[PDB]
Amino acid sequence: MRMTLRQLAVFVAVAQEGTVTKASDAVRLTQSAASMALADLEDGLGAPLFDRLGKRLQLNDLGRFLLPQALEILGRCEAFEQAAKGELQSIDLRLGATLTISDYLIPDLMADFLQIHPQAHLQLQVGNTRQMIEAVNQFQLDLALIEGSCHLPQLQCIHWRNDELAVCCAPDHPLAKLGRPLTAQDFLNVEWILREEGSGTREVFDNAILQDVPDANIRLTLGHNEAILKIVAGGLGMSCISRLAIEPLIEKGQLVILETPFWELTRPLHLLVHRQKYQGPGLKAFMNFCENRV
Amino acid sequence: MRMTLRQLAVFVAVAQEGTVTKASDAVRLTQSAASMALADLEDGLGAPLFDRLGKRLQLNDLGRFLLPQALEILGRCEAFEQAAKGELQSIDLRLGATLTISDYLIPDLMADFLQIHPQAHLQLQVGNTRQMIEAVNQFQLDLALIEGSCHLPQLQCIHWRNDELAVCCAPDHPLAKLGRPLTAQDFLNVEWILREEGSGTREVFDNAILQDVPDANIRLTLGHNEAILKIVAGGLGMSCISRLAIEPLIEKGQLVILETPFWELTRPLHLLVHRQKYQGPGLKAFMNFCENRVN
Amino acid sequence: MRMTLRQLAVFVAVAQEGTVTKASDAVRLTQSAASMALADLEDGLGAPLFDRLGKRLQLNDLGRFLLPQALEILGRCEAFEQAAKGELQSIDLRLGATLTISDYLIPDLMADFLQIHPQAHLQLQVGNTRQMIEAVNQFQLDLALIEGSCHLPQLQCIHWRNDELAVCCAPDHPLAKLGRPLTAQDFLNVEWILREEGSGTREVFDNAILQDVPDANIRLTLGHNEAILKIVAGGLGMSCISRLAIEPLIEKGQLVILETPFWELTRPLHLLVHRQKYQGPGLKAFMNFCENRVN
Amino acid sequence: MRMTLRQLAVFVAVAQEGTVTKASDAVRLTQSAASMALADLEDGLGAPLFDRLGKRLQLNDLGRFLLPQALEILGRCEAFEQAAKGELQSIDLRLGATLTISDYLIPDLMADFLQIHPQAHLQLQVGNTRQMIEAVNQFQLDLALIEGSCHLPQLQCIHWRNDELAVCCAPDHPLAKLGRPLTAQDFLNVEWILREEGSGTREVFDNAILQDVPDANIRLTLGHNEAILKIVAGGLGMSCISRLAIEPLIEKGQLVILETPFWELTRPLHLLVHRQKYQGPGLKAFMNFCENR
Ligand SMILES: [Mg+2]
Ligand SMILES: [Mg+2]
Ligand SMILES: [Mg+2]
Ligand SMILES: [Mg+2]
Ligand code: NA
Ligand code: NA
Ligand code: NA
Repeated sequence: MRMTLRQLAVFVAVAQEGTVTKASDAVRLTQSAASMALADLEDGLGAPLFDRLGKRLQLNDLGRFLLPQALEILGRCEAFEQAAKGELQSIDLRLGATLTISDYLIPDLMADFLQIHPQAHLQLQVGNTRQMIEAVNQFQLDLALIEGSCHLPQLQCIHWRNDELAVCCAPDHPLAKLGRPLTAQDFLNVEWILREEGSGTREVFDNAILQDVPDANIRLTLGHNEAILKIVAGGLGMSCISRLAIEPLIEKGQLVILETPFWELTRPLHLLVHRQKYQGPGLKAFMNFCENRV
Repeated sequence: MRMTLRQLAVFVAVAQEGTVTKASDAVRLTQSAASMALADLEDGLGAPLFDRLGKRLQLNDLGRFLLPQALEILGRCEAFEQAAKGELQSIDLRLGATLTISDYLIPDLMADFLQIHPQAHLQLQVGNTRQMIEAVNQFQLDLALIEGSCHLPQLQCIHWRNDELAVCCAPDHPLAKLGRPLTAQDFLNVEWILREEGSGTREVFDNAILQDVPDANIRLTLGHNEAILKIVAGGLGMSCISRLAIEPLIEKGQLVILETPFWELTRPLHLLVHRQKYQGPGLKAFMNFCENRVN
Repeated sequence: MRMTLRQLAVFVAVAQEGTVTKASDAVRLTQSAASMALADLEDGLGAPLFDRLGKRLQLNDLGRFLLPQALEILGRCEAFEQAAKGELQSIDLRLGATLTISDYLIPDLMADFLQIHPQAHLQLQVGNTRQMIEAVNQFQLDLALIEGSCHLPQLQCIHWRNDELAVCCAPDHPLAKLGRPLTAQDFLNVEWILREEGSGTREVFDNAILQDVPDANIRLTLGHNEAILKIVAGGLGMSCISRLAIEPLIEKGQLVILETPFWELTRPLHLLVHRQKYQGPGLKAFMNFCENRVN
Repeated sequence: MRMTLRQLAVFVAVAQEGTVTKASDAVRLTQSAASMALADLEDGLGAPLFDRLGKRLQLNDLGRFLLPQALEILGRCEAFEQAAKGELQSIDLRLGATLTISDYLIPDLMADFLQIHPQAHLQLQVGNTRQMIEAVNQFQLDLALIEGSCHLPQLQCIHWRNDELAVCCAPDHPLAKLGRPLTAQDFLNVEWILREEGSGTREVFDNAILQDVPDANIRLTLGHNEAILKIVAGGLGMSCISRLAIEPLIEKGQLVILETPFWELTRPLHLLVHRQKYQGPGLKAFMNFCENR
């Protein structure tokens, strides 16, 4: 046996960060100490682990195959030291979250997780669903909390909770004061202010509300929940937004919700992990925590 | 067939004037060129558009049937030229904004802009300064409101306003309880909860504070302002973040600002456009609107 | 009026081809005549119509606003030329089509249309639904026949016809021998041979089947309908694919369809056009042929 | 981690041997080197892993609890090393192909490959030669089968096989019903239905046929081999297309290939890879499989 746990950690860090420089800071080694370690691993194994893309290092065919094995070896070693000293030692997680989850759930969730584990190391990256999927796919994230569809076969979609979107408008919109239940045909000429194409929130509108209003008027598309709601509340215009974002403004008399039972505005929120990623003590403790928010 | 606008103009002028000579004067042409134009049109259509009775030209049934088509074509060519010369475009902007700007300035700014121009088409993308520079450099955005450096010669970085950052901590942080004024040395072993490498907020910290705390304990790196403040108020460490984000928490007694006059925590905010990209009237209206915003 | 139909046609072709050289071939002008046509148009209008990305030309704010007007001016000229002669001068269509449509419907469609209008100029682009939507979005296509979902606001989708997909397998598959009708549970542990993630066929499996076998083994993902069907028939494994592609093999005895009434596998096919594109005589003639070809 | 695989190996050996001496030989290590390692391990855990009897070393309770964990870690490290040294990874390939290749060669090529390697993971992207070039240049693909021309030096181009394309027409076309050897001039006035520019099949009309036909009415341009042939059979014109595509129509009487010996019309099909991309056992398997057909 030539390889060392330090070398495996460098191999993992380079796969997570993309360069020896970024990887060296993540394992707390000088840059040439890290490059010596990676070179020793590759020379000992008799093959390179990364294709050299001029600048970035990207896992090659062998590196991809070996990466999950390295993560399991490192995770068991962490479990080893834990199982001796008798409790959760080091937590080091790279997390991702989509826009609505990060605005209205992540701050409380991470703060509460750090009250219980004051020593936990957590990185947070925010993006849309497909940016999260690709990050988990590249082993760049340990876990992502997503609000969009979940359909990649090598990734695992663990249902976390359901999120209710709603059609909202200004309190003085004519449809809010209508003396009869609403119909889909009442929204034919509404001006919609929606989330960007490709986001999970926009998915719901396109797959639930666009069917009935195929010529829906959509001039404003914003990748920001608050900007949408301030414009909707600033006069006419409607949006289909998570109740997580609307309800804080319903308290301030800025918005109302229209009853639209003819449209299914559910969506599932998911925890996204790689099916091959060994779940060491760190990750697993965080997943259960997220689940135990029953 | 290969007809021309000139031929349509002569066709219409003859329809309105009755003679080639007066038609040629209307459309600013020689009698020979106008006569030639009408003949080319009729030969292209393969049938006459006028009955010929001496020098006078009278529309025949075909002429009367095609005249409104010609008038519409000529009318829309004039609208085309006027719309271009007068730059009569509607507002149709693809905008970009960095995190702190998007969170605390974009909502009211865009809401107030849409009050004046409620029919404007706008798209907004949110990301990091580096992500915005690339978008603007690829001609994917008309304008970006960034909170970071911009050292690019092909891009034009216009100064918008200033953003004041501050060091904040939970009200009972040991450093918050000191009597004397603070010094940079007091911060050597602070646990820093910071924005990611590549953000402009992290640029302020790296530029000002790191010179005095070389091995600063970067306890956490989070790409979310509120997550940072929640964790700092919860009792873990400090952050260097915009006073726009801190203030509502100061008002609620969840964060305090530590005086650090030995550190310059002022940052410029910039309007970022591509020097080679045409600027329409909508972009110029939004840029002037941003410039005219209070501070 | 200094601008000409020739210049408008160049302006359109550049928007559709992306370079002057490719535009000059589309409008059958030399490179020089084409570049001079665009430059003079821009000079007269007092502003450029395209942003320059090197040799790439992409419409700028003013160009995007004026392009629909140019298309309408040229279409009305096509209509003028035909209304006087009685017959369709130019049919000149840039068409798009998704794979299943391109594999089993377009071939006999264009061949039959070209027998009715033997003078038409047709160009056929092929791709998945995301590309046809983008291609049409840029005005690079007059019309696309798509098999996926239609969600961009600036485009319009006319319901063309329906297409029924079906789970299929080799005749000797264990699930094809059972006597008791099948359940969603029988399909646990099946090896799936599916189309690529960004296709309308994979869209049906992802939203109509995947929610019942979430751990569904998806070992092979192929952007080719025939490759899938040959692999499925050559051993075990199944796919969910259009009956247009399966049924030649079902009647050959190389595949069978498993009845799956617990899954909705019907999906619409659409005609896709830009809402801002003027529908001239040629285009409107083709759209009518496709409508009058269902039943 | 302050613990090392070396420490684990020594912790296992003493458990299997019982004395530091024999445990040192079976790990191929000096006595001092091995005793130093066990000292560090018990240090960085907080407690000892053995009871001492002069120097008989039998597992105390802690050692018995952690030993099976040490054996599993060491076993996975050994498996990790044999997997790497022997390149025992599975097949996980991202493949590309041009249109004629995808339509007429890929279906039975991939199906037969999967009869040999049934658990292989394959992905297929279909697109013209220049998309595949860039895809392989961007590491978006492990291999591409291209019917076009190779240009780049940091790409490796490997001759796969030759492809003969021919000029095809409708059987009742006047030129076909003629009883005379055709000439390059008998084509001067005829309708040509070609594939898109910048494509493999296009190269052969623009490099071989466009040297002899002056008018050369490029009546159309379609990026679909079949649509071209359905049209050509409807009575409209001719095309210079791969014979792999034509012969299916010939068995049905819809197309006839014309005699045209004054035009070469041979074009090579190539395997395309990147010179700096590590080739695992899966890629070499598929590449050799292609070459042996
Ligand atoms: Mg935010
Ligand atoms: Mg100051
Ligand atoms: Mg001038
Ligand atoms: Mg049905
Ligand atoms: Na990497
Ligand atoms: Na700035
Ligand atoms: Na110009």
